[PDB]
Amino acid sequence: AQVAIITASDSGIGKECALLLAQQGFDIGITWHSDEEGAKDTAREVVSHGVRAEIVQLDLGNLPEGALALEKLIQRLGRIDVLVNNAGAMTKAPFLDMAFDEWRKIFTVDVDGAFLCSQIAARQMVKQGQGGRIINITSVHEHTPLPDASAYTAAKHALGGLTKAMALELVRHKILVNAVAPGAIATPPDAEPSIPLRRFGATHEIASLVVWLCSEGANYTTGQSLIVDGGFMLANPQFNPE
Amino acid sequence: QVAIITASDSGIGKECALLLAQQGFDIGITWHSDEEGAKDTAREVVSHGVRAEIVQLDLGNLPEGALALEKLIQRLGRIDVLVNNAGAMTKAPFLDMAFDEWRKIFTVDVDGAFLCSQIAARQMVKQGQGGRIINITSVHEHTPLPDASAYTAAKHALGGLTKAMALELVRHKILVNAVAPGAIATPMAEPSIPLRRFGATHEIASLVVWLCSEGANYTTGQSLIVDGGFMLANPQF
Amino acid sequence: AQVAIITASDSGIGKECALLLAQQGFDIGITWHSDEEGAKDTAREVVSHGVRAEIVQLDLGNLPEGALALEKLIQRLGRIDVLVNNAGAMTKAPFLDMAFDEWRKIFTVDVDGAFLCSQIAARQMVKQGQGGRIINITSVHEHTPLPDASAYTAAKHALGGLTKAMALELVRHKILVNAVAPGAIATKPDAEPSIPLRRFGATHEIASLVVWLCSEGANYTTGQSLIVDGGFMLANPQFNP
Amino acid sequence: AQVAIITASDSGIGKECALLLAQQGFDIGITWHSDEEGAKDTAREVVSHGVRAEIVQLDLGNLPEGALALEKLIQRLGRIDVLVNNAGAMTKAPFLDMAFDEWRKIFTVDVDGAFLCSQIAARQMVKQGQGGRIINITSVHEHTPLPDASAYTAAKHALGGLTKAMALELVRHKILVNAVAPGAIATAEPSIPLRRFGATHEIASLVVWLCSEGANYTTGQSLIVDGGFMLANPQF
Ligand SMILES: [Ca+2]
Ligand SMILES: [Ca+2]
Ligand SMILES: [Ca+2]
Ligand SMILES: [Ca+2]
Repeated sequence: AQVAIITASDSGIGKECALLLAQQGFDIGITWHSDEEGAKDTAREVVSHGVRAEIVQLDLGNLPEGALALEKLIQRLGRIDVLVNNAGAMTKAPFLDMAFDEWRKIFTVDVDGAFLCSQIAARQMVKQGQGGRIINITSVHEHTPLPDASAYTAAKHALGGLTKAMALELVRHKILVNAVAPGAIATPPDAEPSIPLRRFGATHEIASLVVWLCSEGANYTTGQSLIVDGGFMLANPQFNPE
Repeated sequence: QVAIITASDSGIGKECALLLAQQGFDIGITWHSDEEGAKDTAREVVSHGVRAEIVQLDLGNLPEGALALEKLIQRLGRIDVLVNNAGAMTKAPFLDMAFDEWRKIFTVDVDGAFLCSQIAARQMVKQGQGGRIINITSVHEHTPLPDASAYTAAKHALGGLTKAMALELVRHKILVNAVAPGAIATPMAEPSIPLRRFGATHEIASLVVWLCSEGANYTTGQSLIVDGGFMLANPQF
Repeated sequence: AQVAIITASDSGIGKECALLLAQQGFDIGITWHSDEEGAKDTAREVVSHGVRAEIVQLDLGNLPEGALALEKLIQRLGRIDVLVNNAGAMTKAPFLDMAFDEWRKIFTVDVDGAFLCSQIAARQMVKQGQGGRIINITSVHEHTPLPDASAYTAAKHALGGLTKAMALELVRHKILVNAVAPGAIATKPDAEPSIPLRRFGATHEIASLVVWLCSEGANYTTGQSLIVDGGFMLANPQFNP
Repeated sequence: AQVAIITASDSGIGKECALLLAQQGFDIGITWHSDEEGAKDTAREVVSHGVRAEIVQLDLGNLPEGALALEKLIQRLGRIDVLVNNAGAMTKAPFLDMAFDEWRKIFTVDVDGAFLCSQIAARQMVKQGQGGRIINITSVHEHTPLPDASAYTAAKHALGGLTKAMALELVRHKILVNAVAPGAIATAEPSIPLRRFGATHEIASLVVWLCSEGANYTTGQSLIVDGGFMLANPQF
């Protein structure tokens, strides 16, 4: 089979990517930071689709050595064709008060892990000589700021820039690199008038685009940030309800 | 369900019609050029067990020419998907371009999509079941050509209309996006492009199909660029 | 003296660009599509700064022939160094109901005028061989939509595209082409909580940037859309007034 | 006088910002991470304009403690009205071979410094209650990649995001936050549409404009000064 690895997987977007790719016949790897039972839970659901599931701890508290877990996971699965760098929870902190270690921790978890995992995956894809795909889950805040989450905004921008740089630098290896940039996604209702579509997105509505990016139809798409946001990016003071 | 491709061609238009026919959409086609290509596409659509209906929609006769889309919607019974396909690129140096040439490029490249989108959106509102409008633009929605100022300006216009329709039609659950191709190989190495080849028509049509899927229900107001890395390239590349 | 021409001038941004450029030593041309008396008042104020002012009518209801008034104005000023294509009033019309003639009229007034004026100015700049500047007044709606003004949004996008295309195509002539994209401008503090800076902009706050774009300091700037908007573009659904 | 401080100053854009703001009558603070002699040359030229010049080392190899040099510089000048976070040199490393230490060094020098300096300046501006300006010198690579400088590209994007976040978060204090994004600056070229490198004064001139009252409605933007670099696609 092709092999897809979802890094920093969670019960939301990351789990939904794992399951939809398992249903497409990919063997799946999962990395986890602290939530081993959630990773084991997803792995059991993946195995129910008749593909392989392998998990490993990738400790974002112990970079860069901690990232060598992905090498071991690739060795166990035999190859890698797809890396999906899933986004962790949003950490907020007021700009004026934010401790330097909190600024650094948000970059460590939200960019540095994706950097190290992307480099390991890309080195394996070059070794195989069969191309590959790297898909970074970012946010609308790759593009437009939060008013109370400056580190989170800056790190999403950083992962956007890394996405473009990897796309250009790795294109020669036929490694396609893109971001999927979610808006406000419900992780299980009243209308949400602040969003043009007037609801939160579903995890499936992000994972579906990841699946398309893993299809042969996506073979001309690289260097892009594909925004799935219910119109969040269209909102401005002439729309925003008072 | 019904998908209509306006200003269809033997490239992206045909491949959208065929992939949507295979998802079980009845197909409408309008043509401004290559009627025989539209008829060939309709014959191949019918081989997939769905309906194919075609009309001329003459972009040299706007606005009255656009009423052909009302006739096509009447014949197919409804519309769920509109794909506004893009015509050929016309180049013309800026300093000496005739005003009529400038206006003709806006007529063909945005006025047609405007009128088709209004007719489709009215029908989708009447149905009450939402809909999808997909505008085929260009990388030149975003970045210029050095010798095609009218084409560039009209692609940008269609990108702005995409955003405006997306926001204005959103409470009717009509999702509006652009697919922005780079250099595509059509019936009608490239070291300059990072992937070092032209795109295939199926690599545009594939994304149009995804935008017609339930998985795309949260996607609106966007311009999805399918360009082999064209947008990444600069004088440092 | 260098010459700056402000096309489709008004008592707002266009007037303030004329007055601030007169104060930087530019002879001024003004074209008017509306408000003839305002154009004459601007001219009288410009001449107080010790430079020339010339005005013509340029009727956007008579394109293309009406644009030839700009050739007469350039002749009368002897040269052109700067063209400022000023933006007219925004027209709102619902998308589903909009008449096709309404759609086309917005493109005529908001893109086609700037196209023909830019061609005439660029031809003269090329013949002079001394470079030039074309500055298009667009809008934040070059970039983000209105909810009820699809034609205005599309036409501002079009003028943004034309800005980039002219910048690339005219670069060998050292003709620098940019857009200044205003937000909500008064034509005050804490009166507008929907905007992050909590007020409308002043005409001076647009014209000041136009003045900078006409300075030698701006000689490396081309192809850009410089947004002056009190943070309008930042006001996503998570902005709290 | 109003006070402008140039952080991570150099003999190019940083010096020219200091000189052109001194001409407008700003007292000047200079921090240096490299080229101490250049910071002293800048100060010498600044005082010719009849304003104060104060210099400190701000060591980006010693963060976060090193950033407290900016608190000392503000104390010496009495206030701050303008912070210009100047950009250091571009560092390249191939993506597949890049060490984690190289990635981290580039984020330390190209983002973390600007973050800590911006926080210190913004706190002072809030304490004063008189508004202020923060101007980040980024790059065209805030927007478009290098093909062989992925860390530099990511870090410039990061600083672009921080610029937007600070613009929105600090707006109630009337602290205006923008980036100036240079192309290729000299400190004929047929790869660049205008066929030359930019001059340091063609960047500093825009920074001076952003420090004027006419710029009082500009916040959250990245103003690209690049000779058309961004327009040059595979069709140029
Ligand atoms: Ca379970
Ligand atoms: Ca016929
Ligand atoms: Ca000149
Ligand atoms: Ca102040």
